[PDB]
Amino acid sequence: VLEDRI
Amino acid sequence: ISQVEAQRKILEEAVSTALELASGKSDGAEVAVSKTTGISVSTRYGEVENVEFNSDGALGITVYHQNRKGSASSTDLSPQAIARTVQAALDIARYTSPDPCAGVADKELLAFDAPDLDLFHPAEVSPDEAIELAARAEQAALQADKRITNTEGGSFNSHYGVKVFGNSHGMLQGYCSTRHSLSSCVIAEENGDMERDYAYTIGRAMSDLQTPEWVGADCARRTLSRLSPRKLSTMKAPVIFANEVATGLFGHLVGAIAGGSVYRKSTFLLDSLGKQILPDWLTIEEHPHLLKGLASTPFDSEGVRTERRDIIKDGILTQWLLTSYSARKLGLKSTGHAGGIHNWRIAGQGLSFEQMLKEMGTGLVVTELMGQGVSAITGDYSRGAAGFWVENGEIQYPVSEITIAGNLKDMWRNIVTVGNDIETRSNIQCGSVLLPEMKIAGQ
Amino acid sequence: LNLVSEQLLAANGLKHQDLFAILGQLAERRLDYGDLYFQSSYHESWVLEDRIIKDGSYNIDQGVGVRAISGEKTGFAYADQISLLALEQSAQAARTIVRDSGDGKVQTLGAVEHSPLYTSVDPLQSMSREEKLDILRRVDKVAREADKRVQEVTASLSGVYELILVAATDGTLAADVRPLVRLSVSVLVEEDGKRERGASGGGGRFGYEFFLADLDGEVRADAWAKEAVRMALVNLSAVAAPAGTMPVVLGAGWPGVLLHAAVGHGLEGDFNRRGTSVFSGQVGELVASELCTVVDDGTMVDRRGSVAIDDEGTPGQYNVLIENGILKGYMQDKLNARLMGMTPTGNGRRESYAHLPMPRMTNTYMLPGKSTPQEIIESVEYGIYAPNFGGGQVDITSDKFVFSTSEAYLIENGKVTKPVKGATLIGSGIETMQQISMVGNDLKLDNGVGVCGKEGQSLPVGVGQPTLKVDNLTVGGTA
Ligand code: NA
Ligand code: NA
Ligand SMILES: [Zn+2]
Repeated sequence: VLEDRI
Repeated sequence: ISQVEAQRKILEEAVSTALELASGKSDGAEVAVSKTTGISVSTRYGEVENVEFNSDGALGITVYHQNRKGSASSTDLSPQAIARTVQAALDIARYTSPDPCAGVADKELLAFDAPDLDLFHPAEVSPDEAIELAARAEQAALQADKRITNTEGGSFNSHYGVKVFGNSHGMLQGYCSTRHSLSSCVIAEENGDMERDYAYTIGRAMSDLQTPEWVGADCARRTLSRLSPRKLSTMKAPVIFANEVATGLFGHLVGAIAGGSVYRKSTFLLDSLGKQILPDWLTIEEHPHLLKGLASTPFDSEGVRTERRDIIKDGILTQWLLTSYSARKLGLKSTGHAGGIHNWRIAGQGLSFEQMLKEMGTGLVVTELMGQGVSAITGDYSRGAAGFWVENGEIQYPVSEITIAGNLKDMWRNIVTVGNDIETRSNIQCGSVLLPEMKIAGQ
Repeated sequence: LNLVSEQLLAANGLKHQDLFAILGQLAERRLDYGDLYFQSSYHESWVLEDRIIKDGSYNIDQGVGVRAISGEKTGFAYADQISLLALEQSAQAARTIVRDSGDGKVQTLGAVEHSPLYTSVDPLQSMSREEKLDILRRVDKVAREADKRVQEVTASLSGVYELILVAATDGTLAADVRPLVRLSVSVLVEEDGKRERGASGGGGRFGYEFFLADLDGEVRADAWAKEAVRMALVNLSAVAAPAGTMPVVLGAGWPGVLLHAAVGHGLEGDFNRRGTSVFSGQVGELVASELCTVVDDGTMVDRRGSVAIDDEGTPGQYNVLIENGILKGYMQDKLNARLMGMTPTGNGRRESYAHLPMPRMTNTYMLPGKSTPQEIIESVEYGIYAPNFGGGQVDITSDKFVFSTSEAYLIENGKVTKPVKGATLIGSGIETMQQISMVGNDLKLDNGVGVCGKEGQSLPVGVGQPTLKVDNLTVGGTA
């Protein structure tokens, strides 16, 4: 998984 | 077993030292420690790639004085480090504000004599033995079909853990556990299009795992099934959540009925306690004391006893999921949910997956979802999807680069059926789920 | 280097010559490379909620991580303490990756200078406790005063002070002192029994004084408190988003996370070395519209995503990845650079001493173009304007990405009209980059909020872009 967030 | 028993003694002593240091300067205190040890290996084209030796430790404390709270943690468990950690938490609590819902869990709810749930099944697996299991799984996948042109490897993990919890009511309890897993992931190609998929096995004992050859066969089957997908046109259609993503569909319930969300009025189910939110034939059973269970626990993260409960009974929401703090905000008592849920079970209504395709006739099966896209406060739902288009009750082709959208309230209330094809490797266990309609965005 | 060496080595009974001995133990085997990575860190947090200072924490960690590398292969072990015995035990486990004997010929350890990108002053000690808590109190007051429909406010302050030192068989000897602070604000609004939420915040590599400095004529913390309320009220008013394929105008700043996903991960050297990225083998080809130049820039003073050195001791660089649509190259760590016959780029990053480094982003952004933001909006007959985003996800093999809006509007007849509810956008990475037909003259980066997850390792990053137009993108609304 490649997840990006604030 | 000797290494773990030595660790357990050290951990029990660290908890007792921390509580005694806090006791003269606070009204209450809670202490948690853990140690996890093991190996993680990977292969590429059947040859060793990475060998990683894992050894992690941790102590955390929370103290309370005049209803003011403070917390600190350290990975160093020396007596001097423990002393500094306790002092740091006490110093913080001089400056935080009084909050009467904060505090040690109620004495009457604590697991002073906690049950043995049989979570610890150690294995002595050498690095070379681990590598051979990963290599066998990866090789079985790579040899299945000539369209498999690349790899993301085999992987094997084996770990053991020890956890101890204590508080100022006199609770001091600990337990050991193990987890072993084996997986592979490969890449297939057709006419310039690459697709990737994976398979795995997981359990508390090595003798509970599927064979490496089963894992590679399942990996290859899944990967080849993804080739040459279509992007659907924008439409409304029925949707089956395959078992592997149906578990997550019920998973969104956890945040929506969490006490923390309820007292803050930040959930779309705020006014749904005692109401029918699911079909009248659907019950969600929680079983925290299953022997060897993947998410079994003898007490929660506040030391509170865990109980057999029907969270949903015949479609009706029977309770919130509460911790000590959220229970106090609501005028209630903790339900033993600090740190999450503890094995959910949803029975099938009699149909196989194949029978579910025939009942639906024409529609979408989703097998993989991407993104966040779920609003805690409104229930609005919009997620990226991959799966298969179904017509005449048969799979026609894979699909991808589409979204599915709706609202969780409507989606849960109007479930048509749940299958007997139960996913058994997860916390929440259920079969595939048929919904009557969602908005599919695409071309 | 001298300051960090005294804290991590001398204070734990270690000297330069101990480093020689442990590197020698690794070099008994047939290796391309080995390294020792030392770290200490201190983290604090304070939280305001229900108008009171509810919570605070203080967290400490320290340790050593040891790698042995031969070609594709890495052996790795680590310990939550810094001592000679911890180094010996870790080196002796890691080196078992290969049984064959090596020649023992390591390169002499020798440090060189790098440009300073951020202060070495400890942010946890540089402001008083009551001054820190006054920042949160002010945020609470300003948010509640902004609109009578504000019912709840959660405001948090977080700070980290981190020391690192790395020593390697190729002669590298380097150190960094890393501050990082963050202010976060969340508000709940209510009207006639309907509720919604909004958020703001940011920070960077400096002390807490940044939050009381000027932003366009007001105190920064006040501006951000007002922005969370504005966001919450837009959401409260928002209607169902449309479903299907249409033009999408993306705002400047954090909406750059879509570039980070659609191309950034696709240009990390591990995926391209293995051949699993859609960009593998495409250097010199057109992978994006000719209006697009994309950079990864580790050199930006004071920024959350910057790296004075990366975790292998390579100084941060300005790397042009795509120039006028043409692919120029990949982001590297030392392992993947060697295997590809390329050089380190300043992109070798690890979450901590207890994790392996790999190729990772720093601050990733698109350079400005010639269009005004007004001209971009005026060009759309029907579509969506998305000035703010939440998070999302990418699959680099199949080349699919998915991101969710946090503030969005219809565009009708070249004008921004109705606010619309959160929708997830989906597309192909390369196809999307080729569909970028207008690039704005208004580049900005995010406020200091980015978190990137890869192989279970979370890192601070930055993203940016000007306003830009994607001619066709799939919008996951219900209407
Ligand atoms: Na006491
Ligand atoms: Na420079
Ligand atoms: Zn990322």
